[PDB]
Amino acid sequence: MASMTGGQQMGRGSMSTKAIYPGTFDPITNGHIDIITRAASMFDRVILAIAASPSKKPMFDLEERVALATTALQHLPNVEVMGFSDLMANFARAQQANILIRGLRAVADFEYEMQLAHMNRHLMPELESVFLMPSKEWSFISSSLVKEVARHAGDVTHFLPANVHQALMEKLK
Amino acid sequence: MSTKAIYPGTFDPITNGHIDIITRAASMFDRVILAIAASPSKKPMFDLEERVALATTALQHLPNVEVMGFSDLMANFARAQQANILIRGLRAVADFEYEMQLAHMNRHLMPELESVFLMPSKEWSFISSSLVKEVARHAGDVTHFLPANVHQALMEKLK
Repeated sequence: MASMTGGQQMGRGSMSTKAIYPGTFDPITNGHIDIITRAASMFDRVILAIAASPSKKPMFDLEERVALATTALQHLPNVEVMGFSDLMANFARAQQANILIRGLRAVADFEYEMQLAHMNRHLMPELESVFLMPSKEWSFISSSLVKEVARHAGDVTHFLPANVHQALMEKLK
Repeated sequence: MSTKAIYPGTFDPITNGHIDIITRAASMFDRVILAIAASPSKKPMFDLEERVALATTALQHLPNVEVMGFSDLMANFARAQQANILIRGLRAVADFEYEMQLAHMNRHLMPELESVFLMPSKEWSFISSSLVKEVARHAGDVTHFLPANVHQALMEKLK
């Protein structure tokens, strides 16, 4: 019925889904891999969007971050990895995505998450934020914590894919 | 291939906030069931039949949404309905805690079910069934927070 209407997103059944999952991923952990695996099971396509210029200087440069994640996720066919240097809402719009994936780890973050989601609604009304809890196995890990344990020689093999674990050891002398 | 999601709740009664969540969900999943708890441990104002009837009407305009009562383990229902997604609205910080606990248990009981969370639109961010009833019980205006069919039914229940 294209001669009459192109179609709206709401009230008319299911629509193609394309999600972005933004972060610094410095470096990508098993917790990140789980979140995107879950997301990619339920949406048509997923972009892991890696932040080029985080406020805090990252251990891995953008090129490195994008390379490690590309490797770690290459077994997911509906996933692509990209760097971006923009508001997450701008990137979503440029990428014609309609879903924004957020990992929801802690209570401390809930308010902040809701508030970002309100801002993103304001910026891009057609973008829906979707919140996944991390698996219990990855509930206490973060890029930051893994780096700091690794720095002081703790075992973090259980928390990273092999490519990332190797790149991390190289960074730490 | 197909996605089919359950949005469970007590829906006593369904509000504009619940309606917003399920509209958003039905745009992203092929099918959505509104799963209404038959026997909530605290007796509801509306019985199950009333809850289902109000919700059916409220959501009639959404083609890929079905409203159902259930009285079993959510994992058993999801399995019975061949659902692979569970939707929850996430309004309060207090809910997040409890919901994260149930989600973990649900992962133990049914690994193949993914739990997904939506935040309420800003408009609906402070409403709940419980609040709206409390306000309406003392004649406060709650026309803004309910669909007509539900509003009338609530007025009838209070008179």
